Amino acid sequence: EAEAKAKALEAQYRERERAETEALLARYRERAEAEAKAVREKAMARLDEAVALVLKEVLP
Amino acid sequence: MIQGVIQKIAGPAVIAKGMLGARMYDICKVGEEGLVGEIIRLDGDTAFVQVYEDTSGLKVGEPVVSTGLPLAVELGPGMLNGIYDGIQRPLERIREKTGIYITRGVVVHALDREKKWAWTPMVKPGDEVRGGMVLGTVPEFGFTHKILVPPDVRGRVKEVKPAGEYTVEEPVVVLEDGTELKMYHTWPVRRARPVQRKLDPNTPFLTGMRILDVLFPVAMGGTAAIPGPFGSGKTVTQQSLAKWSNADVVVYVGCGERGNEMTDVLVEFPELTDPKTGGPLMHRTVLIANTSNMPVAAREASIYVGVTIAEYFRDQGFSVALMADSTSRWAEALREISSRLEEMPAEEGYPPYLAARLAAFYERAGKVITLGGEEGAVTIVGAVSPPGGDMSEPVTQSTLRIVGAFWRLDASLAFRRHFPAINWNGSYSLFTSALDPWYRENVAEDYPELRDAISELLQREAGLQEIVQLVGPDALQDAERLVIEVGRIIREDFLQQNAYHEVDAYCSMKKAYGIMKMILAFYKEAEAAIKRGVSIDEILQLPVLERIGRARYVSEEEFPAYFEEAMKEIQGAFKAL
Amino acid sequence: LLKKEYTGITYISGPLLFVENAKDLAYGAIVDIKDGTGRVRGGQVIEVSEEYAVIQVFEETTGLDLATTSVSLVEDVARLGVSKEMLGRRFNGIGKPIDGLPPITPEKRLPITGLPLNPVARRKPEQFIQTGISTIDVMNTLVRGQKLPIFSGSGLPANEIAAQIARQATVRPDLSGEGEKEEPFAVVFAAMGITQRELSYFIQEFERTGALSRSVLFLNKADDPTIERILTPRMALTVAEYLAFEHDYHVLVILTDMTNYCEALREIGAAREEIPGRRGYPGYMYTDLATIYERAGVVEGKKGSVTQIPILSMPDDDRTHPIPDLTGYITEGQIQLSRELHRKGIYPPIDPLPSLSRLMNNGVGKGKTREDHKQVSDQLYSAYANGVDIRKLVAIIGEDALTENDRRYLQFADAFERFFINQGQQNRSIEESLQIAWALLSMLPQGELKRISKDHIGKYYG
Amino acid sequence: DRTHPIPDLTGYITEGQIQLSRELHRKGIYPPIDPLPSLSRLMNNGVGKGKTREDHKQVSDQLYSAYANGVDIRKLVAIIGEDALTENDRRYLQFADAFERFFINQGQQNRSIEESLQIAWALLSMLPQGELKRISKDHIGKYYG
Amino acid sequence: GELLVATARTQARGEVLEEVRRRVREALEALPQKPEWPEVVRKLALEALEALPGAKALVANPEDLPHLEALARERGVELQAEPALRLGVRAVGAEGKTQVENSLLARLDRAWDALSSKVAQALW
Ligand SMILES: Nc1ncnc2c1ncn2[C@@H]1O[C@H](COP(=O)(O)OP(=O)(O)O)[C@@H](O)[C@H]1O
Repeated sequence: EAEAKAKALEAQYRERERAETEALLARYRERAEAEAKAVREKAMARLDEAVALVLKEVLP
Repeated sequence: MIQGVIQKIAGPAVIAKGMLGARMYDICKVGEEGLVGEIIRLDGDTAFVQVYEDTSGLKVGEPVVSTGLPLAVELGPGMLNGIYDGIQRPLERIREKTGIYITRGVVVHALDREKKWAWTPMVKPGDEVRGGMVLGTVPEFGFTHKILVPPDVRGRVKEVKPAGEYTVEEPVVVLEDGTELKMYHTWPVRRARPVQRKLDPNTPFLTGMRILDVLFPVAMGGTAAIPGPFGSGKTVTQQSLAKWSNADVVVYVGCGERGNEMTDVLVEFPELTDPKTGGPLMHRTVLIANTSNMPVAAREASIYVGVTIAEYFRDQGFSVALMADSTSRWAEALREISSRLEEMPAEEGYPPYLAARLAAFYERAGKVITLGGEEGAVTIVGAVSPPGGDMSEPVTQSTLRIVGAFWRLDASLAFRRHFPAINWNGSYSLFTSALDPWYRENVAEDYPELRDAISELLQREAGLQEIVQLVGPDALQDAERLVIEVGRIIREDFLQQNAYHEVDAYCSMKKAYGIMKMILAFYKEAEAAIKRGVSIDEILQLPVLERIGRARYVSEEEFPAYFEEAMKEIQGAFKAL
Repeated sequence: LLKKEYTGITYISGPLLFVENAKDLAYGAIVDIKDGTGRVRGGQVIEVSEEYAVIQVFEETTGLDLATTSVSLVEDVARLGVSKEMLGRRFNGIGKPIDGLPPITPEKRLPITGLPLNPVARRKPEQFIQTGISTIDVMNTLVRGQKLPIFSGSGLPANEIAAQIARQATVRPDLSGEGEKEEPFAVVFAAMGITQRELSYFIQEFERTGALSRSVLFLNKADDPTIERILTPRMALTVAEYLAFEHDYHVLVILTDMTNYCEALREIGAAREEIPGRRGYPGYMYTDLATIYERAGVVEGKKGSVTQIPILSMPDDDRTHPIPDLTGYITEGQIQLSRELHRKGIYPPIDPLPSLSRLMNNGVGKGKTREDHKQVSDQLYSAYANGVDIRKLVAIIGEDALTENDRRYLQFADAFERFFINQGQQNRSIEESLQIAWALLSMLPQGELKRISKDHIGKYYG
Repeated sequence: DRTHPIPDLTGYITEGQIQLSRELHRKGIYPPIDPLPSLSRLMNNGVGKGKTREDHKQVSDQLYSAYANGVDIRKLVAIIGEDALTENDRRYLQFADAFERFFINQGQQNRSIEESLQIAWALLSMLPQGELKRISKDHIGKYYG
Repeated sequence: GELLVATARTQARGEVLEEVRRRVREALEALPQKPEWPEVVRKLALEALEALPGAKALVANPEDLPHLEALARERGVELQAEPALRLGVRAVGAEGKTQVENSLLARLDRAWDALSSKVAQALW
């Protein structure tokens, strides 16, 4: 019966670590797409001066 | 198209001038006959054509015509049940037209341009095709030989010829571009067939012996080497690997090897039976022979043609087994093309890029998922014939850094006729860890513990063999001595495969495991029975011991009925003492 | 930047190609070779005259001809564009990213061949490291900022010991007073001719133990062309010198299988007919192994470090082949895995008598590990060495003719080899390893232990 | 030594070896072929029913087994005393001596194939039948006189 | 998951710089319609024959074979047309075998490294 109780603890225990795994990983995924959208917000916010900088320094 | 004429003819190398612009490692027809040679060392406007065939009789002034391609094999349907020479031209058609001698510069197609194959497509017009996608299939012998788009080609299908029967040279799938796709395609041998990604091996390659699948296993995408001095087998084991495997096809490449080997394989294979499908065992093997007296420059390319054809059957999703025989004779060919080219050698004449070439050969193995998405693997077994025994070669060490399992044949243990001559001190295997899920699934639960016990008995017996030679072998106490007698029973029963017997030449995992269990039950109950106190002189003449020593001789189907009775006779035998 | 393109290639053979009427290439410059079908290869100028220039060629040489193949100059000194946002990436042997991610935006352009560090400006490597391997942490002590390689044989487990070290190597501030502040290790993992079977082992090992977020990987597989191994250790050490000495990391550099590198330059040095050392390796190879290995160590005034574990695969597993011979004349220590102990199932199969670490005496002792450390090491070597040379005497006279305080030697030896060396994948701290060493030394009679001072032999024996 | 390039490079191309021995020569035995290092890598074809007499392969096998066992025990009888050895070992020593005095040392005569085979059975009748493991019992019944 | 966030950051950053660079190639290949470009092509031809002493010939797109011709008679150099060479002009040196390319495409793809550091610094 101690073995049966160890197995039941193990089964609910598997479920515990797997639920924590899935919630935290999908959390980090949606924060990742938010960070991608943040730097794409920065992208067109200043892009013309960068094109102007390289388009001055590559020209003779 | 860059055409020139011969300037110098130094042995089997021809230096042609006038060839400004011909690329390196092209294939150029030399001579007025049209021999096949290959460019190395461009210099100024000058090639350096090594010719593959012999070169007696070429004058100066004969044309040398480049073809503008590197050495290409033709891959398509019609190769199985086929003996090909080094540059892939079918020797049976050479014997049809030429005679019974191999002459110089015969030109035949590797795949027969007249054969009718049934075509059954698997695409529609408008379907996209990419590299390595299947198009349709052809039933060859017992196979669904599935043709596949060349690995460079992409696009969309414009029109497909419907299901009939055709020829290899028939343009069967036209793209939306003007690209034809026939049933064959050519591939340069010094480039790898690409893969999508490479799985790690977790599945054994059942070699069908009893030492090389129990003690020193080798996985499916694995590389293994058999180094051995002469007269220690090394060819009977290559043939027992040719017959008794679980490979779906077998590419047996012999380069620089006895011709009687290849005619044994041609005569006795079409009357065997592969224990997987039925049908002749010759219907799955492609064998590329380049016998020792056939010209020495082609046994460089023979290895590459073998590994390319095995990769093609890999990309069709099989478990191919390539067996290179005498890679050291290949390395000798690299030496003779190097010293002809006047290089500065290193370590016994061999050019210093020896390990570069040999490493890139052995690297093409492995278990991958192909570009079509279906998985498949090619294993590689390489025979090494080092010169004087003397495993401290350059060829042996250069291959030893990169192969995964190592099988040392000793010729001292094959001069008292112990076959197979695989030493178990010196031979090792690195795939023994990753197969244990497969063993604990599919042969037993305690099979790793069991072969660990067998290897411990062999280590104890071999470390005790020194005092056995030193002082009297009757002058040792008897519980120690029982280790010696069970070591004798192991190495004269469990590692004693006959290979000429009709039922001992193949032993599956169940029968290997049964003989292991018999020996360990005998060992455990005799150790305990001598802890009780009995006579070791009486413990040996038990008639259950011949029942063990011939348990490797009963069939695979009449084994478990033999086995459970012998196990009960063990306990019934050690009650009565 | 304009691009000059030379042509007039005279000679292409093996690795080398030439270009005549080419004077404006610097020595040691990079070139890219541009064949007829539009494909860039890499190359590097190794000799310049007023007539010609000899280029060695990194990729393979198939498909080149002489009426095409323009040669274009790039990077008159060979550089690496180094950045700090580089610690999650893979690379191949030229630095080109092979994980699909975009190339990095170079904060600096470091020269790849390094500069010799100034022997005034070094610092004596002081601080202990522990590896959880007891043979290493007791008898051959590794300290931070140290070259020591792993000599191994054909088929021994050396990749597992190097991955085990890099998994669990930590620095102990409990025994030194530094304060915790614990910085773990960046790992620069360079690899030269690994097959797939070892690469899958290291990548599965790192992605399990959570190290691919701190490690930069320089993979040169064994089907990539066999000369960019000449660039790969310099790539890894330029990255390591950056990340250590300008961002205060504690970098650990794993240089896999230097035998492949040394054969990669035997190949080049015998395309040039350069007069060799012994067994074909060129006369200058000591300087190349020196210019790799001696880019390690700590700096006075900074917090960085570079610790090197190179790997060797000794050919006929001897210490007399030129590669282990020279590699031990440069570095400071080696640990030799022995083939004989491996067949006994012992893991990590180190044997202590042919292994050593020259910087033990800096970093062990009172105040920094424990006061009895060095003497325990001495006595273990003495006792185990005496046990081995009495095994060589067992090998003729039989076990019976040994007296006493000889059988305790003979039992010390194999109790040592199967309780101290043998361990699984467990991490034993320095207190565990020392108390196991005292447990093993307790078998000997107390009057025999003649290299241990009397206070330490009092307060630990038994 | 076999590791010289002419013995080993012949040994790779050929189909076995027949090795004369120095030690059998000094005992006046002629032709001094010892049978332990020698073998034919072929000869499964060229023996047996029709091509030879029926019992050929098994007799050749049993001679090699018994002579190997006898030469091992007279290696060991040089070490241990020449009386501390059991009952069958005396017949193996007498078989090895009778073998190398009658079977090998043929001198000048041109033995037929049946004279060689009946000398083979004449030497195998110096052994108990339970010591004859490889020969299947039909040939034991017909021959073994 | 921290690896996932980091890889998202680096790929979005790289797509930003590739967007910048594609816009730059667009503005470069939209130079030769706007009449400041034949004022420019002479400057890079000038520096090319500066760095290449003994420059035998010039080869260009016939956009500026009629243009540079009188702007290169005083150069003492021959002029020829082999088009597909936009946005620049290259200098064939002594009897072949050495040639100097100067062109806006090549100047971009060979200055892009230091310009990537400085552009990413000005952008972020
Ligand atoms: N054509 C060549 N290709 C490759 N290596 C060469 C070639 N010619 C010479 N070498 C090697 O380079 C060295 C050249 O030395 P040398 O020409 O005398 O002076 P320098 O050091 O100025 O080149 C020689 O030792 C030789 O080994």
